[PDB]
Amino acid sequence: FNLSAHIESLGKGHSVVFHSTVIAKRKEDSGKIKLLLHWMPEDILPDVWVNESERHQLKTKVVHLSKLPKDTALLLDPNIYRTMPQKRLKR
Amino acid sequence: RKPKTEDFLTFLCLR
Amino acid sequence: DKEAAFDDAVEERVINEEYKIWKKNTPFLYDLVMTHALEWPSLTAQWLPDVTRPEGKDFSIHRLVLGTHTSDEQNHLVIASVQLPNDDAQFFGGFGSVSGKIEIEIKINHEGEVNRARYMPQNPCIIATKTPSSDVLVFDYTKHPSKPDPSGECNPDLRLRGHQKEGYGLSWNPNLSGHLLSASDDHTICLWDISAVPGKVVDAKTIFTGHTAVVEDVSWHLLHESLFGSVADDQKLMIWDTRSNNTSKPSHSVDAHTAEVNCLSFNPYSEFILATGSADKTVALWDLRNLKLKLHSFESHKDEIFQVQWSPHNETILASSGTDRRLNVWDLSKIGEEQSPEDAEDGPPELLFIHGGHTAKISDFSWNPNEPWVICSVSEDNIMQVWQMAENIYNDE
Amino acid sequence: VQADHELFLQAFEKPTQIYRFLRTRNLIAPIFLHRTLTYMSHRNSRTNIKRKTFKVDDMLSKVEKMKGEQESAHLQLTFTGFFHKVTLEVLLVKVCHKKRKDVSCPIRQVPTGKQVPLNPDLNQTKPSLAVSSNEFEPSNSHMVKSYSLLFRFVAQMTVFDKNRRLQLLDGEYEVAMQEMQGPTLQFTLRWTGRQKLRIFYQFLYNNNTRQQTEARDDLHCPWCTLNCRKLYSLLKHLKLCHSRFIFNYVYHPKGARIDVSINECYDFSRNGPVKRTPITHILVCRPKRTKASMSEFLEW
Ligand SMILES: [Zn+2]
Repeated sequence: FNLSAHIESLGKGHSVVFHSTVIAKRKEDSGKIKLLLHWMPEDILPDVWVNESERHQLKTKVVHLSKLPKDTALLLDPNIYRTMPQKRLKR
Repeated sequence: RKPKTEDFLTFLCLR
Repeated sequence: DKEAAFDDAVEERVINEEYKIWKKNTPFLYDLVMTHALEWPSLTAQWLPDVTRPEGKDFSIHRLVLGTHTSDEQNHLVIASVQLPNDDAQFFGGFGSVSGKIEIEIKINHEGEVNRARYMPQNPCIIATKTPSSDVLVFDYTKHPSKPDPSGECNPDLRLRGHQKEGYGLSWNPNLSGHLLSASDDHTICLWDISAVPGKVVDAKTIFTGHTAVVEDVSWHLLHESLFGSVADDQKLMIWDTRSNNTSKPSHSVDAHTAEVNCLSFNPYSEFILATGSADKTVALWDLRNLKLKLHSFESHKDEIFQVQWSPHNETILASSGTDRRLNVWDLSKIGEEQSPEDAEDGPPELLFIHGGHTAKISDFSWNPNEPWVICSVSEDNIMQVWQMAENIYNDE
Repeated sequence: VQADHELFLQAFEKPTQIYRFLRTRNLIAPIFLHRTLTYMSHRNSRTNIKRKTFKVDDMLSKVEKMKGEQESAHLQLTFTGFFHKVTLEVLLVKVCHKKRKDVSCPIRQVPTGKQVPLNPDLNQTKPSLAVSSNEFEPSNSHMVKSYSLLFRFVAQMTVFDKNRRLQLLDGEYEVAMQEMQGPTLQFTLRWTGRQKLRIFYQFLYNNNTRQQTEARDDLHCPWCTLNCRKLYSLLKHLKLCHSRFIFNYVYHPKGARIDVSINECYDFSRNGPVKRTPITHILVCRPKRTKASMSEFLEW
């Protein structure tokens, strides 16, 4: 996974494209089946509980860079944001 | 027709 | 480790690249940008309330309370003068490398770095400073020479005891002359009544022991003389009442943020609203009528926030600064406004303006009280900036 | 020849890489808001109308009402069997909020503890009980970021997210396990209480055209995909945000010919304070339309 190459192909030059995987399934006390989707690239998007019918049209998810969770969006590269200097003498 | 500017520039990065 | 040192070198380059991009776009983001390189950095910045207009001249003199942060050299409490144009103003850079536009008027010998310097609103000649030592110093600049004695001898007008450590928090009561509060890394808030108390040492009238961690900031309520708020690494916001006989417990205690709370600011237009800044990268909004609700959380800073100040001219305008090297101006009237996809891409509707002119942590900043939307902001790389965002950002037609 | 063409390619490759990298960085961590540029006014939908009538005081009533229209019990888990082709310990993973000192979010592990059947034959069944106390709290919300369940081949599943919402509802579960089709754990969980312009970019080297191109998305910046909406805005954007290049615009009623060439004039310690020679520069100074100055408090 090269961020630059990915954004340029799948991402149309501005987005990240995520792929889901079913990592769990549940059958409620009521007649309904829910699935736990895990996103790839990992550790950026949270796991989402989804209806058994909703699996399709959720196999992929295209997120615009400005829409990525900002806290976790920095994991994408060492130089998106950095604390300069990291080591502080004074407050 | 000419190559697209965006594709030229993409070529330039992926090298 | 070794990988981090490489990424820091890359970053230095990227920071300068972005800096060049900001410089080119300045005529299209601002109505005014003055950039000054101070001899030593200033950990503090505050506009004095006065403005002088020379009779046969197209500018006015404004002044600042700065300080120094040295590396094995003499520290001074500094009063700088800034010349801003009038209304019949001057015609990348436009007038790059100018002279006689920002000058040091007074420099007074100080014992170590000025962590914070603030003027007494009732008599703005009196400045209180926060030293890297235990004492809080009081200076009447008129009672001192402008040109400092090269011996370096620091003779403050008052010596305020006592904390056991240094601090940053410092606040004069705008409704009780000579009532100063200060916060310290010793978990306490001290209170002095310099107004009548006479050697040249003054002990604390009251010490508030509510916090259980380094107290970061303290501020009096701007309309009610017996109220103040304090913020600490406690993760807590505490509202205090001087009238209360119990200095170990506050009037209100709030679990304000998910990390250290570094600053607080009371709205001058409202008796109920205040805002806090935190290491959690957010600015929280509070209404004293119900502290069990965080009215709003402003999210945009990529790192710690160390300063938060309301506009003296606009009740809905708040500015925040920090270690992400940015100063964000927020508008509460835009909270919740619907946005086009293009608009929504730049950020939330409450975010009015990002000031990316600094290439280092922002130590402090101050809204000019005489010139609307003019801010002075100081970074740890010695750069001070006097700037004003383009009118069409806040005005219409 | 090919040596000169490679030098051309090399000249344009260095700034293109920088600009394409900054496209990613600034989309997450901006230098400035594009909507605030004067030549980008169209970008912002909204106006400054509310402000004159906005009263900060009235926010409490509005917020208190939103809260009024918004949303305890033990958690019991019964294990039916581990499927493959076993000792199962469950933990409560408390991921706590990061404090200034901390390098990253501190993880606190609380052991819960049992023997679960391997490939249990259904229609041959004859149980493993592991309950969880109310260790969750809306009180420690300032300390704990999120709560999660660790099953150990290992598998993890969050009980409460960041915005603190219960996502593990009552039911019959099946989770996929991992090393260090597919190993599985089966349990029962219960909470027991508009017109196309033709824009050509000609790339010049040795001040003669070496690459002729045409923008696909006409008024989008080829380097950073910014949708400038007007040719006026696109030319300012290019010239100011991509100053490593010199852009030479040539007007056409059907579009434009922009000539891209290399700008051959493009150009503290971070450890402790550093002495400097004072110097002042005035980058911008423009007369304001409406005079705002507090002239009443002005001395002579
Ligand atoms: Zn661009």
